[PDB]
Amino acid sequence: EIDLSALRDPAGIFELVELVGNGTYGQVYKGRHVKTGQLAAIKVMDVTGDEEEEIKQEINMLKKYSHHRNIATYYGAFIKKNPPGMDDQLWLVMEFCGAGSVTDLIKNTKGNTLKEEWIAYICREILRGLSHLHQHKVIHRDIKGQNVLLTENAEVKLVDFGVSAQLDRTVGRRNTFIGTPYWMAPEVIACDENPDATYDFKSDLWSLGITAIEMAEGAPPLCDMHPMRALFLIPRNPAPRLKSKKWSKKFQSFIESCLVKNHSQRPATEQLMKHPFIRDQPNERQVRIQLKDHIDRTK
Amino acid sequence: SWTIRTRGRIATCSCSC
Ligand SMILES: Nc1ncnc2c1ncn2[C@@H]1O[C@H](COP(=O)(O)OP(=O)(O)NP(=O)(O)O)[C@@H](O)[C@H]1O
Ligand SMILES: [Mg+2]
Repeated sequence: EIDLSALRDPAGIFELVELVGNGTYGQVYKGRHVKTGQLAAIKVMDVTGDEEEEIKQEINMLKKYSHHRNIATYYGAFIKKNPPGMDDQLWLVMEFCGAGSVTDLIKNTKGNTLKEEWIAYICREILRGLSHLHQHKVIHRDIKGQNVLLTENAEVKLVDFGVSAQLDRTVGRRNTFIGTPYWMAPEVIACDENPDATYDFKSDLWSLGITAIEMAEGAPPLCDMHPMRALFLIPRNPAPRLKSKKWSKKFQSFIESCLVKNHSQRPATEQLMKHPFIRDQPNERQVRIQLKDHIDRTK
Repeated sequence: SWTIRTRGRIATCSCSC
Protein backbone atom coordinates (compact mmCIF):
# COMPACT_ATOMS: atom_id res chain seq x y z
CA GLU A 1 0.00 0.00 0.00
CA ILE A 2 0.92 3.72 -0.08
CA ASP A 3 3.31 5.16 2.55
CA LEU A 4 2.54 8.76 3.47
CA SER A 5 6.04 9.36 4.88
CA ALA A 6 7.60 8.99 1.43
CA LEU A 7 5.69 11.92 -0.10
CA ARG A 8 7.59 15.08 -0.97
CA ASP A 9 6.79 18.75 -0.75
CA PRO A 10 5.00 20.01 -3.88
CA ALA A 11 7.35 23.03 -3.65
CA GLY A 12 6.24 25.53 -6.28
CA ILE A 13 5.48 22.81 -8.84
CA PHE A 14 1.73 23.51 -8.84
CA GLU A 15 -0.15 26.71 -8.12
CA LEU A 16 -3.71 26.62 -6.84
CA VAL A 17 -5.80 28.64 -9.28
CA GLU A 18 -9.30 28.56 -7.75
CA LEU A 19 -11.53 26.46 -5.52
CA VAL A 20 -13.86 24.19 -7.51
CA GLY A 21 -15.09 21.62 -5.00
CA ASN A 22 -15.77 20.82 -1.38
CA GLY A 23 -17.21 17.40 -0.77
CA THR A 24 -16.98 15.28 2.35
CA TYR A 25 -13.41 16.07 3.47
CA GLY A 26 -10.94 18.64 2.18
CA GLN A 27 -11.15 20.89 -0.84
CA VAL A 28 -10.50 20.53 -4.56
CA TYR A 29 -8.86 23.30 -6.57
CA LYS A 30 -8.23 23.94 -10.20
CA GLY A 31 -4.46 23.44 -10.21
CA ARG A 32 -1.89 24.57 -12.76
CA HIS A 33 1.52 22.99 -13.36
CA VAL A 34 3.51 26.20 -13.51
CA LYS A 35 6.26 25.16 -15.96
CA THR A 36 4.10 23.58 -18.67
CA GLY A 37 0.80 25.32 -17.80
CA GLN A 38 -0.95 21.93 -17.73
CA LEU A 39 -4.13 21.89 -15.64
CA ALA A 40 -4.90 19.37 -12.89
CA ALA A 41 -7.29 19.00 -9.96
CA ILE A 42 -5.64 19.23 -6.55
CA LYS A 43 -7.52 17.71 -3.63
CA VAL A 44 -6.08 19.20 -0.42
CA MET A 45 -6.66 17.36 2.88
CA ASP A 46 -5.16 17.89 6.32
CA VAL A 47 -3.16 14.85 7.39
CA THR A 48 -4.47 13.31 10.59
CA GLY A 49 -4.42 9.81 12.03
CA ASP A 50 -8.23 10.12 12.13
CA GLU A 51 -8.57 10.51 8.33
CA GLU A 52 -5.51 8.61 7.09
CA GLU A 53 -7.04 5.24 6.23
CA GLU A 54 -9.66 6.95 4.08
CA ILE A 55 -6.97 9.02 2.36
CA LYS A 56 -4.77 5.98 1.64
CA GLN A 57 -7.69 3.90 0.31
CA GLU A 58 -8.59 6.58 -2.22
CA ILE A 59 -4.95 6.96 -3.33
CA ASN A 60 -4.39 3.22 -3.84
CA MET A 61 -7.67 2.92 -5.80
CA LEU A 62 -6.66 5.78 -8.07
CA LYS A 63 -3.12 4.42 -8.58
CA LYS A 64 -4.35 0.94 -9.51
CA TYR A 65 -7.49 1.69 -11.52
CA SER A 66 -7.69 5.25 -12.83
CA HIS A 67 -5.97 4.38 -16.13
CA HIS A 68 -9.48 3.59 -17.39
CA ARG A 69 -10.92 6.40 -19.47
CA ASN A 70 -14.07 6.72 -17.27
CA ILE A 71 -12.11 7.31 -14.04
CA ALA A 72 -10.27 10.56 -13.44
CA THR A 73 -6.59 9.82 -14.11
CA TYR A 74 -4.21 9.93 -11.17
CA TYR A 75 -1.02 11.98 -11.53
CA GLY A 76 0.59 11.93 -8.08
CA ALA A 77 0.54 12.91 -4.44
CA PHE A 78 2.54 15.42 -2.40
CA ILE A 79 2.53 16.76 1.17
CA LYS A 80 2.87 20.48 1.91
CA LYS A 81 4.99 20.73 5.06
CA ASN A 82 3.78 23.42 7.43
CA PRO A 83 5.35 25.03 10.53
CA PRO A 84 5.09 23.14 13.84
CA GLY A 85 1.86 24.91 14.88
CA MET A 86 -0.16 23.81 11.82
CA ASP A 87 -1.24 20.50 10.28
CA ASP A 88 0.49 19.22 7.16
CA GLN A 89 -1.61 18.96 3.99
CA LEU A 90 -1.79 16.18 1.41
CA TRP A 91 -2.18 17.29 -2.23
CA LEU A 92 -3.80 14.62 -4.38
CA VAL A 93 -3.10 15.60 -8.04
CA MET A 94 -5.28 14.20 -10.84
CA GLU A 95 -6.85 14.92 -14.23
CA PHE A 96 -8.81 18.17 -14.28
CA CYS A 97 -12.51 17.73 -15.17
CA GLY A 98 -13.15 21.25 -16.40
CA ALA A 99 -16.98 21.22 -16.57
CA GLY A 100 -17.80 20.22 -13.00
CA SER A 101 -20.08 17.54 -11.66
CA VAL A 102 -23.36 16.17 -12.94
CA THR A 103 -25.01 17.82 -9.94
CA ASP A 104 -23.41 21.14 -10.98
CA LEU A 105 -24.84 20.55 -14.46
CA ILE A 106 -28.34 19.78 -13.23
CA LYS A 107 -28.32 22.91 -11.06
CA ASN A 108 -27.50 25.26 -13.94
CA THR A 109 -29.93 23.65 -16.45
CA LYS A 110 -33.35 25.29 -16.86
CA GLY A 111 -35.88 23.26 -14.93
CA ASN A 112 -33.15 21.05 -13.38
CA THR A 113 -33.74 18.26 -15.91
CA LEU A 114 -31.43 16.72 -18.49
CA LYS A 115 -32.47 15.64 -21.97
CA GLU A 116 -32.98 11.88 -21.98
CA GLU A 117 -30.28 11.35 -24.66
CA TRP A 118 -27.75 12.98 -22.31
CA ILE A 119 -28.98 10.78 -19.47
CA ALA A 120 -28.49 7.68 -21.60
CA TYR A 121 -24.97 8.75 -22.60
CA ILE A 122 -23.87 9.67 -19.08
CA CYS A 123 -25.35 6.47 -17.62
CA ARG A 124 -23.55 4.28 -20.16
CA GLU A 125 -20.27 6.02 -19.34
CA ILE A 126 -20.88 5.47 -15.61
CA LEU A 127 -21.76 1.84 -16.32
CA ARG A 128 -18.50 1.35 -18.27
CA GLY A 129 -16.40 2.68 -15.40
CA LEU A 130 -18.40 0.59 -12.95
CA SER A 131 -17.88 -2.43 -15.20
CA HIS A 132 -14.13 -1.84 -15.03
CA LEU A 133 -14.16 -1.60 -11.24
CA HIS A 134 -16.44 -4.62 -10.77
CA GLN A 135 -14.20 -6.77 -12.97
CA HIS A 136 -11.35 -5.75 -10.66
CA LYS A 137 -13.53 -6.71 -7.62
CA VAL A 138 -13.96 -3.09 -6.49
CA ILE A 139 -17.25 -1.68 -5.18
CA HIS A 140 -17.42 2.11 -5.46
CA ARG A 141 -20.11 2.50 -2.74
CA ASP A 142 -20.69 6.24 -3.35
CA ILE A 143 -22.21 6.59 -6.82
CA LYS A 144 -24.16 9.89 -7.00
CA GLY A 145 -24.30 13.09 -9.05
CA GLN A 146 -21.61 14.85 -6.99
CA ASN A 147 -19.03 12.13 -7.76
CA VAL A 148 -19.62 11.97 -11.55
CA LEU A 149 -17.68 14.66 -13.41
CA LEU A 150 -17.58 16.11 -16.93
CA THR A 151 -14.50 17.20 -18.86
CA GLU A 152 -14.43 20.31 -21.03
CA ASN A 153 -15.25 17.89 -23.90
CA ALA A 154 -18.25 16.26 -22.11
CA GLU A 155 -16.36 13.10 -21.25
CA VAL A 156 -17.52 11.41 -18.05
CA LYS A 157 -15.16 10.50 -15.15
CA LEU A 158 -15.89 8.89 -11.77
CA VAL A 159 -14.20 10.32 -8.67
CA ASP A 160 -14.19 9.82 -4.90
CA PHE A 161 -12.82 6.44 -3.83
CA GLY A 162 -12.58 7.16 -0.11
CA VAL A 163 -15.15 4.55 0.99
CA SER A 164 -14.71 2.09 -1.87
CA ALA A 165 -14.10 -1.58 -1.13
CA GLN A 166 -11.48 -3.98 -2.51
CA LEU A 167 -12.76 -7.56 -2.52
CA ASP A 168 -10.71 -10.76 -2.92
CA ARG A 169 -13.06 -13.02 -4.92
CA THR A 170 -15.70 -12.47 -7.63
CA VAL A 171 -18.33 -13.79 -5.21
CA GLY A 172 -16.92 -11.86 -2.22
CA ARG A 173 -19.32 -9.76 -0.18
CA ARG A 174 -19.25 -6.78 2.20
CA ASN A 175 -21.41 -5.67 5.13
CA THR A 176 -20.30 -2.12 6.11
CA PHE A 177 -23.19 0.34 6.66
CA ILE A 178 -21.84 3.37 4.72
CA GLY A 179 -22.95 5.84 2.04
CA THR A 180 -25.37 8.67 1.41
CA PRO A 181 -28.92 7.58 2.43
CA TYR A 182 -30.81 8.73 -0.70
CA TRP A 183 -28.49 6.72 -2.95
CA MET A 184 -28.11 3.64 -0.72
CA ALA A 185 -29.42 0.28 -1.87
CA PRO A 186 -31.87 -1.57 0.42
CA GLU A 187 -29.38 -4.39 1.01
CA VAL A 188 -26.76 -1.88 2.15
CA ILE A 189 -29.28 -0.33 4.53
CA ALA A 190 -30.17 -3.79 5.90
CA CYS A 191 -26.68 -4.04 7.44
CA ASP A 192 -27.73 -1.50 10.08
CA GLU A 193 -29.98 -3.95 12.00
CA ASN A 194 -29.16 -7.34 10.42
CA PRO A 195 -25.64 -8.57 11.37
CA ASP A 196 -25.91 -11.41 8.85
CA ALA A 197 -26.87 -9.27 5.81
CA THR A 198 -24.34 -8.66 3.01
CA TYR A 199 -24.08 -6.98 -0.39
CA ASP A 200 -21.83 -6.84 -3.49
CA PHE A 201 -21.28 -4.91 -6.75
CA LYS A 202 -25.01 -4.87 -7.44
CA SER A 203 -25.37 -2.06 -4.88
CA ASP A 204 -23.52 0.29 -7.24
CA LEU A 205 -26.18 -0.53 -9.87
CA TRP A 206 -28.95 0.64 -7.52
CA SER A 207 -27.07 3.87 -6.85
CA LEU A 208 -26.71 4.34 -10.61
CA GLY A 209 -30.50 4.11 -10.93
CA ILE A 210 -30.99 6.75 -8.25
CA THR A 211 -28.47 8.88 -10.13
CA ALA A 212 -30.42 8.59 -13.38
CA ILE A 213 -33.55 9.74 -11.50
CA GLU A 214 -31.48 12.61 -10.03
CA MET A 215 -30.61 13.61 -13.62
CA ALA A 216 -34.21 13.20 -14.76
CA GLU A 217 -35.93 15.01 -11.86
CA GLY A 218 -33.22 17.25 -10.34
CA ALA A 219 -32.97 15.32 -7.04
CA PRO A 220 -33.06 11.68 -5.90
CA PRO A 221 -36.32 10.19 -4.62
CA LEU A 222 -37.22 11.23 -1.06
CA CYS A 223 -35.09 14.34 -0.99
CA ASP A 224 -38.07 16.28 0.43
CA MET A 225 -37.49 14.55 3.81
CA HIS A 226 -34.51 14.36 6.13
CA PRO A 227 -31.98 11.51 5.65
CA MET A 228 -32.95 9.56 8.79
CA ARG A 229 -36.53 9.28 7.49
CA ALA A 230 -35.34 8.20 4.05
CA LEU A 231 -33.05 5.50 5.51
CA PHE A 232 -36.05 3.77 7.11
CA LEU A 233 -38.46 4.17 4.15
CA ILE A 234 -36.18 2.95 1.31
CA PRO A 235 -36.55 -0.72 2.40
CA ARG A 236 -40.31 -0.39 2.96
CA ASN A 237 -41.33 1.81 0.02
CA PRO A 238 -41.79 0.14 -3.39
CA ALA A 239 -38.89 0.74 -5.74
CA PRO A 240 -38.83 4.32 -7.06
CA ARG A 241 -40.29 5.09 -10.50
CA LEU A 242 -39.98 8.09 -12.78
CA LYS A 243 -43.01 10.23 -12.08
CA SER A 244 -43.48 11.77 -15.54
CA LYS A 245 -45.10 9.65 -18.26
CA LYS A 246 -43.27 11.69 -20.91
CA TRP A 247 -39.97 9.80 -20.63
CA SER A 248 -39.53 7.06 -23.23
CA LYS A 249 -40.57 3.51 -22.53
CA LYS A 250 -36.87 2.52 -22.84
CA PHE A 251 -35.78 4.84 -20.04
CA GLN A 252 -38.66 3.69 -17.85
CA SER A 253 -37.69 0.04 -18.39
CA PHE A 254 -34.05 0.84 -17.57
CA ILE A 255 -34.95 2.51 -14.26
CA GLU A 256 -37.03 -0.60 -13.58
CA SER A 257 -33.94 -2.81 -14.17
CA CYS A 258 -31.60 -0.75 -11.98
CA LEU A 259 -34.03 -0.51 -9.06
CA VAL A 260 -34.98 -4.10 -8.27
CA LYS A 261 -35.19 -4.06 -4.47
CA ASN A 262 -34.47 -7.78 -4.07
CA HIS A 263 -30.82 -7.61 -5.12
CA SER A 264 -30.64 -11.25 -6.20
CA GLN A 265 -33.26 -10.48 -8.86
CA ARG A 266 -31.38 -7.30 -9.81
CA PRO A 267 -29.31 -7.84 -12.99
CA ALA A 268 -25.53 -7.88 -12.75
CA THR A 269 -23.43 -5.09 -14.23
CA GLU A 270 -23.02 -7.03 -17.49
CA GLN A 271 -26.68 -7.82 -18.19
CA LEU A 272 -27.60 -4.23 -17.37
CA MET A 273 -25.14 -3.02 -20.01
CA LYS A 274 -27.07 -4.78 -22.79
CA HIS A 275 -30.24 -2.92 -21.79
CA PRO A 276 -31.61 -1.12 -24.90
CA PHE A 277 -31.52 2.22 -23.07
CA ILE A 278 -27.75 1.70 -22.74
CA ARG A 279 -27.05 -0.40 -25.83
CA ASP A 280 -29.36 1.11 -28.51
CA GLN A 281 -27.83 4.55 -28.41
CA PRO A 282 -26.81 6.99 -31.16
CA ASN A 283 -23.12 7.63 -31.74
CA GLU A 284 -21.12 8.50 -28.64
CA ARG A 285 -19.48 11.39 -30.53
CA GLN A 286 -22.81 12.89 -31.66
CA VAL A 287 -24.55 12.98 -28.27
CA ARG A 288 -21.31 14.12 -26.62
CA ILE A 289 -21.08 17.16 -28.89
CA GLN A 290 -24.63 18.27 -28.08
CA LEU A 291 -23.93 17.91 -24.35
CA LYS A 292 -20.60 19.75 -24.69
CA ASP A 293 -22.50 22.56 -26.43
CA HIS A 294 -25.09 22.83 -23.64
CA ILE A 295 -22.38 22.85 -20.96
CA ASP A 296 -20.69 25.78 -22.73
CA ARG A 297 -23.90 27.76 -23.34
CA THR A 298 -24.83 27.57 -19.64
CA LYS A 299 -21.27 28.66 -18.63
CA SER B 1 -28.36 16.49 4.40
CA TRP B 2 -25.43 14.29 5.07
CA THR B 3 -23.45 11.14 4.31
CA ILE B 4 -22.49 8.17 6.46
CA ARG B 5 -18.76 7.59 7.08
CA THR B 6 -16.93 4.88 9.07
CA ARG B 7 -17.08 4.55 12.86
CA GLY B 8 -20.42 6.23 13.57
CA ARG B 9 -19.52 9.55 11.97
CA ILE B 10 -21.47 11.65 9.48
CA ALA B 11 -20.55 14.72 7.50
CA THR B 12 -22.30 17.31 5.30
CA CYS B 13 -22.39 15.72 1.94
CA SER B 14 -25.56 15.09 -0.19
CA CYS B 15 -28.49 15.95 1.90
CA SER B 16 -31.06 17.08 4.22
CA CYS B 17 -34.70 17.67 4.50
N1 LIG C 1 -10.70 15.74 -10.78
C1 LIG C 1 -11.59 16.79 -10.53
N2 LIG C 1 -11.73 17.79 -11.45
C2 LIG C 1 -12.63 18.77 -11.13
N3 LIG C 1 -13.39 18.88 -10.01
C3 LIG C 1 -13.19 17.86 -9.15
C4 LIG C 1 -12.29 16.77 -9.34
N4 LIG C 1 -12.32 15.90 -8.28
C5 LIG C 1 -13.22 16.39 -7.42
N5 LIG C 1 -13.75 17.59 -7.92
C6 LIG C 1 -14.77 18.49 -7.32
O1 LIG C 1 -14.66 18.46 -5.90
C7 LIG C 1 -15.76 17.69 -5.35
C8 LIG C 1 -15.29 16.75 -4.19
O2 LIG C 1 -14.42 15.86 -4.67
P1 LIG C 1 -14.38 14.21 -3.98
O3 LIG C 1 -13.20 13.62 -4.72
O4 LIG C 1 -15.76 13.82 -4.44
O5 LIG C 1 -14.18 14.75 -2.54
P2 LIG C 1 -14.96 13.98 -1.11
O6 LIG C 1 -16.42 14.10 -1.53
O7 LIG C 1 -14.36 15.04 -0.20
N6 LIG C 1 -14.14 12.61 -1.31
P3 LIG C 1 -13.84 11.31 -0.10
O8 LIG C 1 -13.59 12.09 1.22
O9 LIG C 1 -12.66 10.51 -0.69
O10 LIG C 1 -15.14 10.47 0.01
C9 LIG C 1 -16.40 16.88 -6.50
O11 LIG C 1 -17.72 16.66 -6.28
C10 LIG C 1 -16.14 17.92 -7.66
O12 LIG C 1 -17.02 18.95 -7.56
MG1 LIG D 1 -17.55 13.36 -3.03
